[PDB]
Amino acid sequence: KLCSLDNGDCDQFCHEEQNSVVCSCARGYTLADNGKACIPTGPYPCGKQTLE
Amino acid sequence: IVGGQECKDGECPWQALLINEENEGFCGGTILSEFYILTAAHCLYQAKRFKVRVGDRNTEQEEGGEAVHEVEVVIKHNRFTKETYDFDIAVLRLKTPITFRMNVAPACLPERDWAESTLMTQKTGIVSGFGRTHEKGRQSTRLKMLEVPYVDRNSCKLSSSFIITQNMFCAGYDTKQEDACQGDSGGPHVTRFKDTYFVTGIVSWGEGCARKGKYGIYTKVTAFLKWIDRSMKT
Ligand SMILES: CN(C)Cc1ccccc1-c1ccc(N2CCc3c(C(F)(F)F)nn(-c4cccc(C(N)=O)c4)c3C2=O)cc1
Repeated sequence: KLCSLDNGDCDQFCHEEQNSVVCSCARGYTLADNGKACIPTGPYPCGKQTLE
Repeated sequence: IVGGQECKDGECPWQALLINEENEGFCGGTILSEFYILTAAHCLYQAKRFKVRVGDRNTEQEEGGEAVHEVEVVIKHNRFTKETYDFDIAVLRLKTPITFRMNVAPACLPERDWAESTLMTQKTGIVSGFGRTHEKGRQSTRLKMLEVPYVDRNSCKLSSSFIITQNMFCAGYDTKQEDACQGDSGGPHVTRFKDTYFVTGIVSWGEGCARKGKYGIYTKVTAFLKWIDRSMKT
């Protein structure tokens, strides 16, 4: 199922390349080394409610 | 917003508000980045000269987080007509960049394919705004938000008195008295996925507000992602 299965374990975007799961992020996010998580590179990354 | 809940501190940081000459809000918009606002094209018919206020939550109090932004460039979709209300989208380039802070942050723009199979296949979405709380009431002084369920394309095309094109989607309740309303136009319809909110729609139109067997008609953002990319390279 790849992406059809729990978003392929990706935090955000997910696509099946070479019949495998490939994750990616929105701008302002960098993919983690596990290649699944997305790391915000700033204080106010997009799509995040501001709770301070 | 009719029904729904008031937006609490920092819950809807991507909400923008189009204000006319009397500093009155007439429409909404979504923050896409420090320089770009996404709104509806028909709103660019609702006011002569207007600005964009961000960080506002209570239009009555001088909270301190508000920031007014003048529009440098207005990019309305060329295929828009009030005749059909199709292609109800527009991007606004700001003269000065928005400084993100509490209650001020952009929403994520997703990828077309992923958003269509993963976000719009979800149960609900969230619409927010300072629009009317009642179909005959006045604009709200408090920003509101409402979780509205996605309506399957056929049940909605049948419920509508107007042609529901592929550029639009339905969201709301058949009976339940919760729905967006006038004043909310151009505002954000976002879909949350693992704590991150993505812009999925643009408040567009509806036959009244919260009526039985009627739903909200939103501009489908996935249908204009490339148009939006082109527009932000201004
Ligand atoms: C021939 N032309 C002019 C038309 C047309 C042509 C083609 C296809 C469709 C249409 C069309 C365009 C606009 C409307 N109207 C008028 C009434 C109205 C009201 C109120 F309060 F006045 F009742 N609120 N509100 C509104 C605003 C934003 C969101 C929603 C929602 N409920 O999610 C509702 C509308 C609204 O959109 C209905 C139909």
